[PDB]
Parts: sequence; structure tokens; C-alpha cells
Amino acid sequence: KQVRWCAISDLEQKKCNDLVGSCNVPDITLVCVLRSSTEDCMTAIKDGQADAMFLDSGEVYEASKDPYNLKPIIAEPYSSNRDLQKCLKERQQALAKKMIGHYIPQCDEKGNYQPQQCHGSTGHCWCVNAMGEKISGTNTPPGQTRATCERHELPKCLKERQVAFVPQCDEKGNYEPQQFHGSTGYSWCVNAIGEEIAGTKTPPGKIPATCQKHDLVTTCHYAVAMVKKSSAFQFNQLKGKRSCHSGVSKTDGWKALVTVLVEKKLLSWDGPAKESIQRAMSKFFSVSCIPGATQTNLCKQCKGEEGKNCKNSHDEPYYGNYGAFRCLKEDMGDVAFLRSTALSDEHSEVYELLCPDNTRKPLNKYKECNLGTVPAGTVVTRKISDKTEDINNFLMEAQKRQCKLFSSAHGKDLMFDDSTLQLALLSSEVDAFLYLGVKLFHAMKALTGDAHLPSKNKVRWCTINKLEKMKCDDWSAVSGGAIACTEASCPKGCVKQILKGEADAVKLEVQYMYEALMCGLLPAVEEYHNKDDFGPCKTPGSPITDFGTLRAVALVKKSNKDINWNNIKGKKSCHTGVGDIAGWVIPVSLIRRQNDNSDIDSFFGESCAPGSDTKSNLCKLCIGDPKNSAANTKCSLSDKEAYYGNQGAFRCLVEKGDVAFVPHTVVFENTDGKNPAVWAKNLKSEDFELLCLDGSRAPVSNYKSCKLSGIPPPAIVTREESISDVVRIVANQQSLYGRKGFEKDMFQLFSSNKGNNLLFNDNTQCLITFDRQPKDIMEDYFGKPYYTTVYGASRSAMSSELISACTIKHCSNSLEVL
Ligand SMILES: NC(=O)OC[C@@H]1N=C(N)N2CCC(O)(O)[C@@]23N=C(N)N[C@@H]13
Ligand SMILES: C[As](C)(=O)[O-]
Ligand SMILES: C[As](C)(=O)[O-]
Ligand SMILES: C[As](C)(=O)[O-]
Repeated sequence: KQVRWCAISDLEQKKCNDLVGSCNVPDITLVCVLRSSTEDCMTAIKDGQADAMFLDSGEVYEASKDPYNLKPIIAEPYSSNRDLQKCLKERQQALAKKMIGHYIPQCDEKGNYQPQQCHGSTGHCWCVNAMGEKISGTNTPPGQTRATCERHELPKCLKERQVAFVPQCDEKGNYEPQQFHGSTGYSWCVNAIGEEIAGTKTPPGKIPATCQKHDLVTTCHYAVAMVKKSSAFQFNQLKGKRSCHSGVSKTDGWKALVTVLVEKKLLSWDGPAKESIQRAMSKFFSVSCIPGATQTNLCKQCKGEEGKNCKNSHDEPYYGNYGAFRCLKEDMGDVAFLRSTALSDEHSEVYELLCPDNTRKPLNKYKECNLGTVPAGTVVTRKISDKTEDINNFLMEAQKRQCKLFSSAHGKDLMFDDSTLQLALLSSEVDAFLYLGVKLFHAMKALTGDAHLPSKNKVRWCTINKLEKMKCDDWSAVSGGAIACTEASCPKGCVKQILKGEADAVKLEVQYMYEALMCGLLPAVEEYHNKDDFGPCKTPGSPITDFGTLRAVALVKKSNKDINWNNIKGKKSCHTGVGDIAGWVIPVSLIRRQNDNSDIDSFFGESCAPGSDTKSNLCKLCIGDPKNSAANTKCSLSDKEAYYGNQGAFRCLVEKGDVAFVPHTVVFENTDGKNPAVWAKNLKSEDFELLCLDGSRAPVSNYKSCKLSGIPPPAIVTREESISDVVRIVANQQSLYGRKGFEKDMFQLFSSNKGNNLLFNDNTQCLITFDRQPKDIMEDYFGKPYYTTVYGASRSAMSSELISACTIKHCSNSLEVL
């Protein structure tokens, strides 16, 4: 097997061939393909001439589009997970330097930093926090009483909980995004470290601002503007100056600067629709070196010879952060835009930093004087990912064998950023959007000029299969411009489309709502399913007696008078299926919050929960159908498991188990002769009962009171800015095509000939506008009992790539005392 790495320059080719000769990965052969620039390597990968390369984050979005169509696959984790056992990696890397007397970080058995660190060759010791950051002032020489280093095993929120406001924390001890004051009614949002965001203070009785989840990144890199102390201009006087940039497509040399110039209104630019960003920048600076730029004056200062001048390549001596520094040093520019990785103390004598507040500060003040944070780059390959396995196996084996991937005598930041500690395989789900995150993806999209201009009068409805797409096309065809259709492969894909600005609304079952609410989407309308009362549909806003929701109940046989909610442990159970809300989510959530987290084996006896491990206690009661009893078909999440679903779990209770976990309708749907099957033909609803949380039992008609939990209705989600419009247009369309629509003979919102339950559940009576209450949206939508039961009333109850991409990563301020 081969992995063709694409190099952009002679120096990168030399490092790549050094790795070819020195790094022995069995069964995988490294091959180096040479191109003249970053973009020519991207093209070679697109064409199948190379396999992988490393890209700046500022390039990921552009790389994901024509004419490249590349995706991130392998990268260093840009989150607080970069610090999980980081001591071990820094220890391996320091020992890899093979320098005599060099300081080697000391870790414990778990891989964490020892609170006291020592430089063995000098006898000096100091204290570090759990992140490996030096506590200020704790360095002592040998022979002197040492500073006492504290373990500080509790997080900041849990340590503030020791003090007696009341900062609600999650289970890991981190701050909750939403903070609510108990004495008053004011609620606000915090920033992972426990500091309030401006604009989130909401008085009681007002709709609270939805808080985004935050994650603290320890070691951050920043885009800075470096100048000489000999000059005297300020940031507001940049127009007409000569500049050196690391690269036209890099965040540390272009995109952060462009963002700041637009925000400060220093750059005359009418937007990407009227003028390219490069065109506007070429009239802002007079003669610059900006590798890759297509404006000639932005290449005049570059030093490369014929054919190499202004190339995105180390063949251009002014390319990259150190090349832009060389350009500034050799006086070919008045300012250099570069990443803070190229700052050093040796440069603090001659050079300083130009800050966007029109001041100048020392180099050590880069956290206080920068143009934004720079996320880590990433290895990319073709979207079709035919070589991802090979690239990953090669890189992981090379890291395990400690090959010199992240350093070279030929130069700095060749092939990879030298600051890379460890590369890890990304999930195949990760694309440019998930890698950059919501805000950054949108900013890159807007800078490129692909930003969708919103329409207040049209709703782009997202579909999850071809039949939904056909039904939506019908709807759009009779909608008079009010409805358009987009296509995705699953509800999460639609949620992503909405977050990216490619769609506007989608219906989501409860399973998907947590994620959706985590990412800042809100319910516009909800499916109303009460078939006995059309009032709230005919007269929108009229009072509601029952929304038609399903209630999750624990059904028993009345004869077995020994089953109570307290002695459920050990009894035989019946479930509709793993993942189902009434059949699985709510029962197991209640059990785990009342006993120890142990549903597999350590609670029930023999059960039949389809989809579980075939050789487990939760699969003994399951029986397949004798139509093909040769195959197992036991615990199959399908019709072949006779105990799968509502009728399945009821049959399980009938023939095997003691208690069934089902929606309240199952016993009524299957008893009283309403089921023509052989079983339940003589079954009565009065022959069963339901278990209550207080240990009591109640008749099957008491499901509204004696229930395990309520279940929220399916919700149509959209972005906040679209709520009104969506609520309006749906309403209009309902009055046309709902169950009593004026033109119901032309189209039906809640039925179709193309299939069943497309876009909405066919049993939907209508869609009712969500009435937002002055509370947290998680509680407001789920109901406080459901929220508290299945998510602990916490924003940290689930992890996913989407939730990560919706999590804001941010950096500290300056000092590291404690
Ligand atoms: N009729 C009814 O059942 O309420 C419908 C609507 N839908 C929810 N999922 N909710 C969560 C709890 C809740 O109060 O029932 C509600 N919260 C608001 N703001 N309106 C409700
Ligand atoms: C806690 As000690 C004496 O190993 O620094
Ligand atoms: C053994 As010592 C004085 O370097 O902690
Ligand atoms: C400025 As480019 C997308 O050709 O690297």
C-alpha cells in the first residue's frame, strides 16, 4: 500500500523523502509528490495524483468546494481533549529531542501532570495546574524551601460550590451554559470558566437568551500584526502601507486581518457580490507580499525568482510565518501578518505588536494584542475518502514509532505545523462544517460570498428521503412560492442544513431534539395529535385540553399483585425496542437515577428488549417467528422479532414477562377485542393495570396521573430569526391544505400518495404554534420532568460531533496564577 503525500516546495519534498528513508511503517510505503503550491497540491489530490496533505484551517471551507472537494480526516484535537494525558505526550516529545539535561515533564500513573515539576539538571522546581501551566512565582532554586503545589482535583464550578450565588454545575463539575439565580429571577449565560456573556442578562418574565455550550482551550495560537519599533503608525493608519503576509488563504495572514479591517470599517469593500476581497485589499495596501494572491501589486514585495515568485510554497522565501517575518526584517514591508508561533524573545528588542485598538504593545502581550484565534490545521484527502484508512494507518504507526513528523532541520512547519503534538483520526461524519464549527463555517462562507440572503416569504423544507422529497415537491408546486425543498439523508442532516443556512425548517421526533436545542434551534410549531378535539386547529390559539401526546407507562397484568415500582428489580421486563422513548429511554433513565447505572443484567431478570445483545439477560425472553426459525431473528430491531414494538411488547407481557414499558395506547389498542390476532382476542383492558412512581397501582385509564413520564410532541425546528416567518407560512399553508383546508382537494399536508408519514406523521391533526415561556428552552420544550429525568436538567448529558461543532471553543486571558 502507498500513501502519496503532496509537498508544496523543495524543502517539504526533502523532509518527506527523509521520512521515506527513516520512518519504517510495514505494509505501507510513503511516496512524495511535488507541486508548486498549496492549491496545486489540492488539485493533485482532487485528481488522484496525490493522497493527503496538511491545510490551514482558513483553507478548509474553500477546499470543501469546487474545484477541490476535499475533507478533513486527521487532525490534532482542538478542544479540552487535547489536554487529556497531555503530560505523557509532552514527556515523549521532550525525550525525543535527545538533548542532554533537557527538562522532561513528570506525570503520574493516570498520565496527569504531577503538581510539582522539576528541571533535573538545574534543581529548580515549580507548580503547575491540571493543564501543565506554570503557577506564577512558584519557581525555587535548589537548597530552598519549595512552593507547596496543590492538587486542585475539583473543577472551578465545583470549587465555587464549596463556597456556601449558586452556580449549577454538570456531573463532571463544569459550569452549565445557563445560570439561573434562585432568589431573583435573572438568568444569564457563562463562558465555561464561569464568566457572564454580555447581552444574556434576562429579567424574570422575559424570554431567556439561549446559551451556547462552551469549552476552554488551553494552548491557543493567535493571528498578530508585527511591526518594528522604529515605525510610528497605528492600526487605523494601515492604508497605503507595505505588508508581508504568510499567505492569501491562511487565517494568520489574511482572513483574520480582513475580518478586523471590515469590522473597524478601515477597508472600503461593498461585499463579495460586487467585488472580490483581493481586489479591495489591493487598493488598501500599496505593494505587498501575499503568497498566492492574484493581484500583482500584492506580489511585488515577494522575493522568489521566476516561476517561484509569490507562490504558496517555501520556494517563495517570504512564504509562511517565518517568511513574512523575513520580509518585514529585510524592510520589504512595514508590517507582517503572521501566527504568534513565530514570535520569540530575541525579537522583542527590535519588534513590537500593532494592536487593533490603535496602540502598540510588546511581543509578550500577544494574547492582549491580536486579530483573533487560529484553530489547528488538518490533514485532508478526497471527499470520496478512498485512501483515508491507509493515510491514517501510516500516520498512527509513524507516531507510535516516534518518527520525526513534526520537526526537521530543513525548516520550520514543513508538511505539518511543528506545534503538532499528536494527530488523531476524525470521524467520517466530520466535514468542513463540523470541523470549523457553526460560527466559523458561516464566517468563511460569508467571506467567500456563498452566504444565503434570507427570504422572509419562503420556507426551505428539508426532507430525509426520496419519498419525502416527492411529497415536498407536490407541496412546493401548490404553494405559490411559499415552500421550497431541500434533500438530506436523515433528520440530523436536516438539522445541519438548517445550521448551515441551506434549509429553514424540519420536523424532528423527540430523539433528535436535545442536539437541535443544544445548537440553538427552536421549535416553531409542533404536531398536535388529539383526534377528539379539532378546536385548537380550527381556531388557532384557542384553549387546549389535551395535546394528544403519548404517555410512557409501566403496564402490568393486575393478576400479578406483587409487582410494584419499588420491587421492579429482578422481575422480567418487556420493551418495545432499544432507543424507543416509552419502551427504553424513560424506564432506563428512571432506573439509573434511582439505583446504580446498570440495566444490562444488574437489575432485570430475563427480558426481551429487541436490539440488545443476543446473548444477554435482556434477550432471553425474545422469540422469532416460526416462518423462518432457522435464522435467529431474536432481539432483531425488525418485524421478525415477535416481541418488537407496541404489539410486540404487549405480546411479550402476555406470554412471558411481568411488566411492559409502553405508551399508554398499547393496552387499549390490543385489548377489548380490538386485536384480531389469536392472542389478546379475549383480553380486557380492565384485566391490566399500571404502576405509579409512588409504588401505587392504578387502572389503565389513569395514564395522565399515574405515568412514568410524559413525552413531548414532534417539533418543527428552525433558526430563531426564522420563527415568525415559519409560523406564518405554515399557518397559511395549513389553512389551505390542512384537514379542513380550503383547497384540500389539491394537496394534503398530512397525507400523501407517495408514501406514509412523509414530512409529518399522518396521524397529525394539525401544527400548533409553540408558545415560548420565560424559561430555559430545554425545559420549555421537554417539560421539566422529562428534562430532569432523561438529561438531568443539564446541557452536558449527551456528546456528539454536532454538539461539539456547536460548542464554542475559547481561550484564557493572560495570567496563570491560582
Ligand atoms: N398542551 C401541551 O401539552 O403543551 C404543548 C407545548 N409543547 C411542549 N412540548 N411543552 C413542554 C411542556 C408544555 O408546557 O406542555 C409545553 N411547553 C410550552 N411552552 N407549550 C407546551
Ligand atoms: C508530594 As512530594 C514530597 O512528592 O513533592
Ligand atoms: C529530587 As529534587 C530536590 O530535584 O525534587
Ligand atoms: C487563494 As487559493 C483558494 O487558490 O489557495
